[PDB]
Amino acid sequence: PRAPRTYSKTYSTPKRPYESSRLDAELKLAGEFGLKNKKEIYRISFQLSKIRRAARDLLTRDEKDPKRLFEGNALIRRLVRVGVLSEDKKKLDYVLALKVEDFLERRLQTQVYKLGLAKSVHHARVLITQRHIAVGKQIVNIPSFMVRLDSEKHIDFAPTSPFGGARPGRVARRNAARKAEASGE
Amino acid sequence: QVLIDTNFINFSIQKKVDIVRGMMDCLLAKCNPLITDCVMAELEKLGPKYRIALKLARDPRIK
Amino acid sequence: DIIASRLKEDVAEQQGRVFRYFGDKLLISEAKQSFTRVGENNLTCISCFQPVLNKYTFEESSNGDKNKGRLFAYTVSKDLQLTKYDITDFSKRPKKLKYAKGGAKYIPTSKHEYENTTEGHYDEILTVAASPDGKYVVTGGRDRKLIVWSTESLSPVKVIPTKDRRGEVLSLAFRKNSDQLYASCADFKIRTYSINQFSQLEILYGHHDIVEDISALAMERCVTVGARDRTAMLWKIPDETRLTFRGGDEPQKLLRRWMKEPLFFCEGSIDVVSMVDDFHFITGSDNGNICLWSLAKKKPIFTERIAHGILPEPSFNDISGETDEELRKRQLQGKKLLQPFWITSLYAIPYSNVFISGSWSGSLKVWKISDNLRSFELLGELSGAKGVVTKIQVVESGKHGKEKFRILASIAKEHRLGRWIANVSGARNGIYSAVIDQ
Amino acid sequence: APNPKAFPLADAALTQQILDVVQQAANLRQLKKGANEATKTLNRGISEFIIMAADCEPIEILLHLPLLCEDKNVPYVFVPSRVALGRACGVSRPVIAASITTNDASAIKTQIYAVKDKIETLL
Amino acid sequence: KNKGRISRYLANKCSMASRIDNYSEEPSNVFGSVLKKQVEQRLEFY
Ligand SMILES: [Zn+2]
Repeated sequence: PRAPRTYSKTYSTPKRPYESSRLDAELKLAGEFGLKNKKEIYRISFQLSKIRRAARDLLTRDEKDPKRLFEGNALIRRLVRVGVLSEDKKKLDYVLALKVEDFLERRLQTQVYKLGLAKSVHHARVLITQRHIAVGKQIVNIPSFMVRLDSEKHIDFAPTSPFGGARPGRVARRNAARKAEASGE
Repeated sequence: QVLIDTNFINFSIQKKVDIVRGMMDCLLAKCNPLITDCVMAELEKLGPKYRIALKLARDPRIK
Repeated sequence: DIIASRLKEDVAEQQGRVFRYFGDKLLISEAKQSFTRVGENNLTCISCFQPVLNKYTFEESSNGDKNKGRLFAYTVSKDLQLTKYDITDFSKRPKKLKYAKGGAKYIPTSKHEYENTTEGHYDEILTVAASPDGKYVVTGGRDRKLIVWSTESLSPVKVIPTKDRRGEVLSLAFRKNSDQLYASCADFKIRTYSINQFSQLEILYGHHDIVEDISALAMERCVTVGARDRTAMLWKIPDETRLTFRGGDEPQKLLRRWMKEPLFFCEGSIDVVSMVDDFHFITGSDNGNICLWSLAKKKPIFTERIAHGILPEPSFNDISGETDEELRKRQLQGKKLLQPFWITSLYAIPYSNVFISGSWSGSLKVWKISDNLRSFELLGELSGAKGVVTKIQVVESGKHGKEKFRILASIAKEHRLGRWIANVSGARNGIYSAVIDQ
Repeated sequence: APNPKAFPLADAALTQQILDVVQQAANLRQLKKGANEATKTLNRGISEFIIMAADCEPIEILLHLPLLCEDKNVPYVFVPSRVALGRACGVSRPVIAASITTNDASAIKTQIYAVKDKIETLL
Repeated sequence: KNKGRISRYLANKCSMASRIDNYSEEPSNVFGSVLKKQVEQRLEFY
């Protein structure tokens, strides 16, 4: 005796999911950025398509029309908040010209590897899901965080980790126990 | 950058799709249409029945 | 009327806007100046403790009665030397009372840096604070520990390792007559501390680049300047909020406003802040432009030019190395090289409308705020410093009518952060006593 | 009639922008400091672009570089304060010449390219 | 090792001297004197 609960499929699906071009595309992207799922790639590209299509129609609309102007500044402000569009090309032509590889760059773990706290994308992945890195206060563990500028200047370690902080973890403290054991037995 | 041919222009006018807006419709981004001089001459040597399609395909948006 | 006015001062001193505007009656002209040279170098800090008869209850601020309300001081240098000084003899100079040092004998044998818990100082003390009850003297440095000494026996008694690989202790400000403490570190962070229980209350993130300088009052609103990113922020603990304030000023529009009737240097950095009451604060940038700000708006209330002077320009031979004189000075190239001075030290007198800006620029320049609260002016100079003036405090004594004020400052030969000292003329390491009256 | 050989110096604006990018490079290890290392970096060919100061004592120590920079078509700019350059470098002493090295694996790669484009415009 | 330190140092100084007297038209032997007196000062160091 309530309302229907809210839900919606948050990704779309390509029209030719088996083709050499699209397949090698997904191969090269997923290998260069350490992914595992066609779901991840297709979902990012779907959200991009939504953004780009709405911006397309609102660029076809006429100039000096507050609908076009206000909606365009809304989407440009969203994108400059995210960081994927530059500050100086703030135009509808450049939200159109944006594409997938920029978002695959501005994904979080990508920034971890570029900044070089770990020397592999896969090291970055296992580090984030083993809970060692935080921007500011909360320690994130979803490697699809979509980090903006206001945090990308603040990606940091965990000061409760035994990496950048406190007492040894599980294996190092067991090895400490058993070197003490080898010391005292 | 796209290359337009005689069959493309023909079926474009037979289905009433304006060129650049139809291109933005297809590609979802910014794109420029180009035709070559050989293609222009091909339409020309097709000739007098398709002169309206010729006057269309010659438009100073098409570099 | 006199006793009612004095009691309303002593009660409403904790709250309200600016009340004390005592620049006029001061005899700045004969402000006596004295410098005491210390043998070892790299004096980061001196900081005083004033034992005040609290207007709530009249016991004393001292922990015992052996102090009798005598004015305390502590001087620390990057040779890791902490020496407690007495500053209560006003005709005379401060006194080197108690000495303690740190060497290379406290570096952790175990590099885990969690238990960095050797009692003494091994790595580069850079900041210190006397507790305004005199209860302890607290020390932070590049060691990334907060070592608290009992002051009289100069004993390291408790330690707070700041559990960081990079979080070197940079700037410190004691909240006025509380038991909270304000540390600010260049891992883009500000820490709120407590020594009454030896605890660490809160962590605060939010600048882009490393934060530089901090100020606060008896209220829980700390303003911090972070430098290259050109931002200050006010951080209010009790509601847990942070209000951001920026500049980004443009010398282009500056020179065009001058043409609509001079030397304009863009803000490369910020150095200092001082919250002179709990709605207005000064911020010192790097190109000399000193900016006073009121709380509600995002822009400053005022931005002033070259205040510590501009720097002079070098000579023909030591720029060019060519024999021909005219080619030498066309390599000096004219004015396309010039530089304005910097603002390293700036002391705001508590709950007042004055502030003292001094550096290696050879002259402390003192400023007063007009009581419409919309500008400050450059009043005066003091000249007894010969060295780069790092850290200033002030001790006032006497009766309420005619007070004797003391600018007491740590002075080194090298800058606060790096060396960078552009070969200063007239420099010595020591303690700077500047006694003004009324 | 001929220029001083530190040609060309930049706007205060381009100076501010360059100092921020070199500071972030100092953070991310891709800044190397010092004229000697700049020379070796140009010989290795792994140098992306060059900042120079125009105030050291004297300026021919820094003036040896334009030959190499024009030799491998490398952009090189001038800033008038070695002490501001050192403050940007985050080091204990003024620096007279700094190299931003090559990595395509960067976080500030786009900003490096942007300022490099600015240099090529002002050349 | 030690004479290696001395020679490394004077090699660096010589590099500065070579560049200045290369690009500069006519020399600065006052700075030459600075460099040589610094050489003798690092010599009285070691
Ligand atoms: Zn052809």
